[PDB]
Amino acid sequence: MRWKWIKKRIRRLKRQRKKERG
Amino acid sequence: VIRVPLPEGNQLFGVVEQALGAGWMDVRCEDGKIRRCRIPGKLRRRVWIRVGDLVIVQPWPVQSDKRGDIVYRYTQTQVDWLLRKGKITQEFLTG
Amino acid sequence: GKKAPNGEFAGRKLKLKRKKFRWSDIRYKRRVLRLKEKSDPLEGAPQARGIVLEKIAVEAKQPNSGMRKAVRVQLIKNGKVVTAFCPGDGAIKFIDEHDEVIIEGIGGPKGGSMGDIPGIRYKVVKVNRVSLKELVKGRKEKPRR
RNA sequence: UCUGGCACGGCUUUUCCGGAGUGUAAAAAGCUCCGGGAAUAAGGGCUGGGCAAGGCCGGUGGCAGCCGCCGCGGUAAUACCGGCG
RNA sequence: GCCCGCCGCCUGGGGAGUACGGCCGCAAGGCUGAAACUUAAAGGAAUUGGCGGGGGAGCACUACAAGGGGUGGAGCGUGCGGUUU
RNA sequence: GAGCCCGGGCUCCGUGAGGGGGGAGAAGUCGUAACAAGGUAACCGUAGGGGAACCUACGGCUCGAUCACCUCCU
RNA sequence: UGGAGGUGAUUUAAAUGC
Repeated sequence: MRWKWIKKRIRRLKRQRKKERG
Repeated sequence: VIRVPLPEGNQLFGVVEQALGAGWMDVRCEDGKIRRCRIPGKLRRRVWIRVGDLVIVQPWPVQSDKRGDIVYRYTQTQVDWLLRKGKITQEFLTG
Repeated sequence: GKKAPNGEFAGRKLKLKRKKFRWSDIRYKRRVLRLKEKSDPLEGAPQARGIVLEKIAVEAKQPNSGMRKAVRVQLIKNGKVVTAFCPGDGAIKFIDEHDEVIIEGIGGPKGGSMGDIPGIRYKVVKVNRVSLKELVKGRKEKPRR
């Protein structure tokens, strides 16, 4: 679980933060 | 003697196109429309329907052209009987 | 020391504590801001008239299936799209499209649609300023336009 | 049908009609006095558990509906609709 | 435990430790931190039972070893699956 | 000394292609992740990698594993 | 009589069910 979520949250964050940074 | 249910009122013959999940099926009907159909529970427990089965459909009283409930499923020999009485056409079943 | 300062002059700490910790009641926070009043259209009100855009029927929930009678109505000043649950058996009949339909809530404003219905926040009382429970009984009055 | 109900016999008579002043400082309010005078406006909700405070018949059949929650309707439903209680 | 003093934090679940804003950080990130919506649960301890590709003890002869015989090879008898009618 | 106007800046209301997530529907598909040591114990912070559940490294923790082996304690 | 460590560990036993 919290492994999952942390990396899902991180990937969401990055990918989206990539989309914001871009 | 063989006896086969037939569509009563505004009920329609249909062929099951796609399984959506959760007792909802897309059904191609005999008037030419695809209805999103519900399987009443009283039915789901009694039978195992599948893609490319022929059914009776009861359209809903609102959005008659888009939704219905499947109300009876036909076995393979009933489907043959409905082909031989001219109730359904072989061209309708295949699609 | 079970929490709190106790001491003559301290009280202010008390006084701010409570308030700080009050805002963990969703309900309290919400009213004191007025989120109850802003979001779930009405502008807060008891009821709202609106023009019946169309009639739609939706599915029931998890152990259940049955066609509930729901309208789509547009509140007039609110100017917001509301889908809605209609009391009574026959009813959907007595409601013509483009009659006025007064609308209320149903069963705690919290958001809670009743157990069966997914969405429906609201209730309908009226068709052309005469209600639905009056139109379930044949004698009392019967509809127009 | 003894919670109560009905016949029948007797009593009284809220509203309602008419009169006196009133009040008006003009009415109305018609009250209040007196004469006439009828047993003559009652309903709404609920009755599964919660809450019980309250249960049968007939229809219907996980439908149509009920629903504040917990649930109830999948062919003997006390929970839905109607009736009866 | 029972008292006395202060401090941090909590106020059902999920949404979400996310969005936005600000602050910090080279970067990776951190600190702070909602709402719309949705649900009659989320949860904790212990009890029982069933279960585990867990451990000990003990039996069995529908068990296995040990052992004697045999089925499965053929012909026939029989009952069946199927096919035929 | 008002309203009025003009040019620019900032903010807020009605409304928009497109885009994000939630609680769901539970008849399609992939896998077996966890819950029994779940059949490689599990979780945990951090880092990389994988379609997915997830795997691996390093450090921690037992809310940790079943005998066995060794060590202590009323 | 009941509790805590340190390390052998065992692959001969296979995904799913409204």
